[PDB]
Amino acid sequence: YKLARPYIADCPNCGHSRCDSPIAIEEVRGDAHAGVIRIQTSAMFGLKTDGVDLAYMSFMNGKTQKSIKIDNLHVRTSAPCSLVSHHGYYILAQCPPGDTVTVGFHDGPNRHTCTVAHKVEFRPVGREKYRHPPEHGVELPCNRYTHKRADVPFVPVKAKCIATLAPEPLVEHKHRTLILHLHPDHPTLLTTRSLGSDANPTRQWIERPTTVNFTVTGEGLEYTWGNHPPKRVWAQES
Amino acid sequence: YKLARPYIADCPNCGHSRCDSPIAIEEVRGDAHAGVIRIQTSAMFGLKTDGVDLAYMSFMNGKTQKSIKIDNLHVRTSAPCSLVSHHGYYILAQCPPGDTVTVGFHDGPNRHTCTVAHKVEFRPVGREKYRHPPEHGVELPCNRYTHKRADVPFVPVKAKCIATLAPEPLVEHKHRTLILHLHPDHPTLLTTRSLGSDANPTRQWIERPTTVNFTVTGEGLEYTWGNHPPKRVWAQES
Amino acid sequence: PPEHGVELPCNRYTHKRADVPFVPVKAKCIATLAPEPLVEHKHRTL
Amino acid sequence: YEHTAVMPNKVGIPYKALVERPGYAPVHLQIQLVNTRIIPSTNLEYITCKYKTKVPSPVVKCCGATQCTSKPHPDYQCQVFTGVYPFMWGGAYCFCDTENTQMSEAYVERSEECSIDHAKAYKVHTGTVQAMVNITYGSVSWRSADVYVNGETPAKIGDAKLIIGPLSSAWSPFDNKVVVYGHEVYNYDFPEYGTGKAGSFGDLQSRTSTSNDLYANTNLKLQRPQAGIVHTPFTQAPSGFERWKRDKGAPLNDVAPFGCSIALEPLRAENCAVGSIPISIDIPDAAFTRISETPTVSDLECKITECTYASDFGGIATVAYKSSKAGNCPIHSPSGVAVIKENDVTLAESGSFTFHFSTANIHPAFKLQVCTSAVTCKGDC
Amino acid sequence: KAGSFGDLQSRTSTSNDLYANTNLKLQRPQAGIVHTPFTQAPSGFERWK
Amino acid sequence: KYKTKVPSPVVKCCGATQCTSKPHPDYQCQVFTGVYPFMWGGAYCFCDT
Repeated sequence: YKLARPYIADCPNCGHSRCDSPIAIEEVRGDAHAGVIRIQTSAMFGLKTDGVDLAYMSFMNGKTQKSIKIDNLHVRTSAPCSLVSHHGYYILAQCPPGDTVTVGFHDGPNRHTCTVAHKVEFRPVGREKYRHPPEHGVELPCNRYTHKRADVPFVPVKAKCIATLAPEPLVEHKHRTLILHLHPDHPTLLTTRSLGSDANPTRQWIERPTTVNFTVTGEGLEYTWGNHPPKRVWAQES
Repeated sequence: YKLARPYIADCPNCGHSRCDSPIAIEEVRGDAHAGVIRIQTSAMFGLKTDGVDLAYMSFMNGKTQKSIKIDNLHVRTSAPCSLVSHHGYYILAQCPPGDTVTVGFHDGPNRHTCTVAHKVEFRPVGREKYRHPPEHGVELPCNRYTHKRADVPFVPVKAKCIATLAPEPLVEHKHRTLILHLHPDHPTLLTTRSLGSDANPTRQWIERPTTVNFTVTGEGLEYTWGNHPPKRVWAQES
Repeated sequence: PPEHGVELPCNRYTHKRADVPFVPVKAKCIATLAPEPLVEHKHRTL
Repeated sequence: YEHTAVMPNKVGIPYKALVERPGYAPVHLQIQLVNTRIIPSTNLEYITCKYKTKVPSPVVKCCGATQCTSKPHPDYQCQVFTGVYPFMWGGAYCFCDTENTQMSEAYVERSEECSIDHAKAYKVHTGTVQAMVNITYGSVSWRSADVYVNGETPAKIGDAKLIIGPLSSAWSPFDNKVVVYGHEVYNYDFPEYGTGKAGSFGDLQSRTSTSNDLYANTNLKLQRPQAGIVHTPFTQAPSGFERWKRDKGAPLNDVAPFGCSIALEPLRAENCAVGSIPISIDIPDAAFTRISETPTVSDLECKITECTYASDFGGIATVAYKSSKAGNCPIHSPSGVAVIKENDVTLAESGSFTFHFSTANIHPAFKLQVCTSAVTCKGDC
Repeated sequence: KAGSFGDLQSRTSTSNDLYANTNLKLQRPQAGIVHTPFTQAPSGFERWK
Repeated sequence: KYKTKVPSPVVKCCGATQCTSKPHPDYQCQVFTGVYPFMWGGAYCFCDT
């Protein structure tokens, strides 16, 4: 279950020259196409004085071992960030960048705050960004950590999050010609290739409303626009 | 000395309907060639009944007043900044621009935060900026401040500055040619010129592994990589 | 708007309670000034 | 006996030459110009640094007014500002949000923190150029003598009377007006002392680190607040130094066409590499070889065994000889496309002595001398 | 490869015959802070991306 | 992506430190002597030289 303890650990940046802080983020997992973070702190979350809550933590800042409400302890990147669940050494929170986490105390005497710039990143496994949910397109896999305890580590599990598919994918088929009328809001990768014995291998990154014409010989073509796996038309105007 | 008191000062935007506020930084000094800041704040940081402390402040207003221990009051640029010493009216901290400090308290009658960002422009005497001299790389003479406690102001101190350089300056010798295979971990300013009649006055900032060939007289060449005073090789296979 | 620089037209709202409702109006908003613009006059050329 | 030889300005390569007189053994002569320091006379025009704005506090009359009264400060500026507090914007503000008028006064001084943190405006007039020339005469390599590259003062030193005839080891990469940052010196021009503005270096002036000769033209523009008041707000032009920092030149330390390491606290150019340096060495005759190997040296061949292309001292060569008796006769390089590492050569009858040489060319052709016989060595670098 | 693809090598996601050549270059300690100062070449996988 | 692992640096106060090689993937060490002045960055040793 929870085999964690609240304690101080060294953090190279604190609010004073007093750097005897807890809340020092040992590890972070952010390898997802989500926005959520599993944080491993030296301070124990999911134990207050009374034990298990979803919105209280406990700490020893070398000047007071106590617990507080996540109010006095606010996560931030600058603006507040709200935790969701606690699993001992591990915190699970929503805090959109999820690679820059600053945990800091508005508790009682002295201001200990740790900030972490962990090596983990959110990234696409595709050719175009979908590393964080946009409002564009339709979903693709992400990782969102369990919001109940399931071993001290919160296990990473697959989940569904929004993904980029390029804005306004107006296709227009015509004779021997496939014009793709594009009207992105943001840098979208347009890749095309023929599916027949025709060629057209065209990668291009585009921004702003543009057109991109391709040959068709009556033997299909695929165009993926803004990170998709093959979308295909065949044996005509394709 | 340590005769400073808490008082108000005009802020551009602070809490309440008047910005004749607490925690408002009157003046800032960026008169270093390091990255360190001497701050003059109307509200006093760094003093409780102890004299010079690291973790208490006081402030007053008329509408949003009280004094606290530094905890609910966080200094930020958007991340922590650590004070080192207080000399009454003057605060001394390591903070990255050394001209922009945002102090705010998230307790009391309103939630006031003053930001100071008025000019006193500086950069190191080299060509790379620091927030305080790091361990990594070559030292350079510079100005900074006193950082030991001794209480009046923390006057400039001629003392070392340090510029980070990148990991591998692989020089490759040939006949009258020096290609510099450089492998940045971080943006390095590469300035070169050949030594001798031939010279190659070429400043460029590079990031990520690249090569850059320069002509050489046969009397040597200088390359400074990552802000240095000349790193030079002489007549040989240069 | 800061407090340093020339005041220029803007939309804004009243900033003290009238207890009437806060609704749009136009007020004055500070925008940054710049150093001296050194003009040099010459013949048919400025 | 004065012997004039020419050393390539390659700091670290000693230029071997022979002081040759027939019927006398050649003398080991190595001249290295180790360092050249171009030291110019610096006339300080002003110190310049970040200003500190001083606001004494503006005279504010709630429901009254005050007219400006001038006060003597370097960029004293006032403005009379009406309003202070906009109407309906405050919770214990002045009743008058119109009638209330503040006389907004402010000025600039030098900062208190310009104590060591300052840049320096220098007029630069013509210098002297020193050269640290390490001269070996015989086996006495243990004398090194300052000699001016400039004609100002030839070394009258006992080590050897040295003249370094002026060359590119002397110059001055320092223009008429020079900015010193405090570690990196940049040629940058600015108006002469008592004048400075934004669009050139300096516009706040001093002449010592703090105070003395306080002239400002920081273009202080008083402004009024939108809310609150304890001290009047302002916009300004940056300091001319601060402006200069946003409009930097190129630091001379890192760029300079002669291959000299411009170094700074006084601006000076250390360690040039340009050209080749005439060095006139008055050889001390007590170190002069002059049939001090009584052998006549005969039946020589030089074979260069290996060399690597134009290298520091990548030349490996072998000297065959017959000598009447073993001795040491000095080898040299009257060439500059090869310089010899050794200036001494082991006379023997073995037919092999391995000596090391240096190059800056892909062909090593130097003339090697024993006491009476001369040969040429050649190979491939 | 140093600062190029496969600067970390394995044969599964987790540790398994970890062979690296990440071009770790230790940096000389200087006054301002105490840590373990080094620079290193970029990750080869990331460089490859 | 690699994760850099930094084993805590072997500091010998008032003597020299000799690196002990470890067979970690791109293990590199360097011994640096006269590391810190103390009280201007930290040293945390009586000796400084």
